[PDB]
Amino acid sequence: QQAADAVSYDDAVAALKAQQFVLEANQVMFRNGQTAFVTSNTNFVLVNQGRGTVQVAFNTVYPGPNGIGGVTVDGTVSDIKTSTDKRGNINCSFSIQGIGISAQIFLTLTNGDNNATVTINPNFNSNTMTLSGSLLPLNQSNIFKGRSW
Amino acid sequence: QQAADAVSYDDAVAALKAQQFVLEANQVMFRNGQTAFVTSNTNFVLVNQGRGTVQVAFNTVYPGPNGIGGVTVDGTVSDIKTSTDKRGNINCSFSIQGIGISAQIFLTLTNGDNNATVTINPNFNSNTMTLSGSLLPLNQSNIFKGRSW
Amino acid sequence: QQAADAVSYDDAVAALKAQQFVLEANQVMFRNGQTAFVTSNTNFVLVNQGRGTVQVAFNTVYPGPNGIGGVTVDGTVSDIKTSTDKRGNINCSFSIQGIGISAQIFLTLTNGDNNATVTINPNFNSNTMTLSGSLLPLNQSNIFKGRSW
Ligand SMILES: [Mg+2]
Ligand SMILES: [Mg+2]
Ligand SMILES: [Mg+2]
Repeated sequence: QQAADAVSYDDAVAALKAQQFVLEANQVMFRNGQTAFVTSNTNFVLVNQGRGTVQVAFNTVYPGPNGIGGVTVDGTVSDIKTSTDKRGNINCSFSIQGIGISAQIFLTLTNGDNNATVTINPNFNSNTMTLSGSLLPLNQSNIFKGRSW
Repeated sequence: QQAADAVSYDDAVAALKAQQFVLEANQVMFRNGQTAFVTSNTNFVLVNQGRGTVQVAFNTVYPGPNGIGGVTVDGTVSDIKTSTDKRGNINCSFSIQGIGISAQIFLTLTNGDNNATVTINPNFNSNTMTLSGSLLPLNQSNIFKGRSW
Repeated sequence: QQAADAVSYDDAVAALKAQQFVLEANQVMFRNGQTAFVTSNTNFVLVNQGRGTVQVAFNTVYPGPNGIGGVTVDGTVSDIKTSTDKRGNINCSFSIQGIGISAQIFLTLTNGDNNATVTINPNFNSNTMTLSGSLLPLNQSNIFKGRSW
């Protein structure tokens, strides 16, 4: 269990370094500390060298306008910034630019496992969405492998 | 320890399904990620079939107006919405309607234990309170058992 | 590992009770549930009897104005409020008063370890910063020991 997570962490770090990764989200996180589960099939961030896709779509039991949200941006990846601390925690940012729409992305990975948290900020208003899930190399991602891109 | 939590989870799930449960809170959670402890005797959500009671009352060392809060609503339970993911995480919402006052409730339970987080939204303003604690069947709740309702 | 944290907790509690402690922060916490790592050398709260110093300075990969912040206040400690629950969790507040500037501090310590979370609220605007890290007695703090105060 501990060795299984440690290898996943190494794989996640190598995937970030290759710029070939998918964050497959399984929950949305709310400002008050609450969470709700979401489907990974339409909640992910995929980066494959200079191209990327973010898709978010949740319709949850969290009542009211904050419990439903989403965006899709498919295009080019730019402005990659990365920092790693002495413990192996990674903080990374980048933007995905589509046609008439973009999203700014901030991703954090804690040492020891491949759970990562991502904040997605679309360009059209000041609101953002924060999700968490598994950071995977492309070849271990069912999202990546389930279609021809 | 692991088997003790697993049974508590099963008990919590059966209690939600019976609509006979109490969430006994032991902390209040703040938007900035802070917490403060609270007394369970006046910080709970009780549902017993079509009737329910929410009582929240905290007066904490968290400085300023956000560190003190509360509401009491005693009445009928309505609009129950429930969803369960493939991992056994549960997201649930409902309202408690009193006389001239109501509260909308959102409750989440993670698989493997009976710790749950609840957000309480009274009808009179847009503010909300988020607490966490133990989700219990009525017959295991000292809140339920300590008085005749 | 469990006994190592338990002793650290006892040491942290004795340090708070002596009013001789340093919280050495290693991350900043964001309202959306994100975190970013920070350097401890300029991110700490030191209390030594009636005198204290808070220094915060982070310049992180979290994009935009919320990912950079800081304050330094060096002066006197006042208005100490402390509460401890039946489980050994501690919630504490106090202010550090400098010349023309002050900060209100809220610190929480969970039983069983010396990880603590602190919120710092400078007097000049309504914004605040929340960080987490290790709560240490003065004689175990490299911050304290690295200079003559
Ligand atoms: Mg936006
Ligand atoms: Mg309200
Ligand atoms: Mg302030």
